Amino acid sequence: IAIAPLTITLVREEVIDFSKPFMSLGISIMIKKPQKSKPGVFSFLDPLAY
Amino acid sequence: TVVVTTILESPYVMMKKNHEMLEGNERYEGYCVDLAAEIAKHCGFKYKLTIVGDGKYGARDADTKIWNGMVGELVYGKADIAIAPLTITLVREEVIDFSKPFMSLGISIMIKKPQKSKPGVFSFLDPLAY
Amino acid sequence: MKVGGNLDSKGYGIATPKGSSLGNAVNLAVLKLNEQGLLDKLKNKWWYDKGECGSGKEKTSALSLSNVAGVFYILVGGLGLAMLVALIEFCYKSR
Amino acid sequence: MKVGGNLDSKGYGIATPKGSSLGNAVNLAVLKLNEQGLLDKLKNKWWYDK
Repeated sequence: IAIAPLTITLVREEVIDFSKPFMSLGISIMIKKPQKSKPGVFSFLDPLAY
Repeated sequence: TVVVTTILESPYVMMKKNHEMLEGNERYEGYCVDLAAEIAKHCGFKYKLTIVGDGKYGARDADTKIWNGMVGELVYGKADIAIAPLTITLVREEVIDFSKPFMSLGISIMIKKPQKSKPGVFSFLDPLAY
Repeated sequence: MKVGGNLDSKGYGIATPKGSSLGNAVNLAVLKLNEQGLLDKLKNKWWYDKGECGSGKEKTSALSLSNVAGVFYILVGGLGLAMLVALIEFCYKSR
Repeated sequence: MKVGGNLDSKGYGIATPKGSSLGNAVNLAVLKLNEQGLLDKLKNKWWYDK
């Protein structure tokens, strides 16, 4: 028996048997914390819109 | 010609606009209605879309120990297959066979899509009172 | 509107009588449809594409300009008021 | 940090040799564990708790 994060694929379901999914997943996006700040020279004005 | 049982639940299986002027499988439209044609194409078979009598999914009356809805019509030979939003539960997997999930879901939260805007006139002035 | 992720993991499936001939075939068919993105396509067709709500934007959060703008206008009422009154008083009072 | 929902729907499962004796038992076991919230519990234990 195989107990691991084995993906249930068609190519494999043909040769072996897969139990029902014990964990549903997919493809996700990973970014970096957007904590940055710049003072610039335009920012100041901005609370009052153009 | 395979007997496909399904429940009337939008937007999986709904009555087409001019369903009164139509017959057979053309009467219905929806996610499962299309999913049926797809399954039938890859498995190679003709089918007849039929709506479950009692209009239930699958449950089991404790007393009579009788299955109802689509799950019922399967166990008692009324239908050959069930193409609908039928939840894959342990209690059902024991009596019938469930293919791999064609749609993963769960319990969600519904709130009023909030209105973020309530501009006044002088709320401009409201920090002070008349 | 729906908020946050699901609370549990469920899933619908095609039900077939125990020990049926359509059993394995249909199973593979579902897997084939999902990999071809046909399942995702169907959902998009009936949920979002066929949907009536793609309109219901802004954000970042800005200033109050509205109420402020009422102040502009009424303020202008003051303007034109000074305008005419002063006019007819100059030319008409003097003249 | 992960942003937005998944791009596709996958899932891991317990693999067993075609026509094995452990085949049905394990299958039901996975379903039982998920309904008892034991699977969700395990994930929380190793992902967020730990």
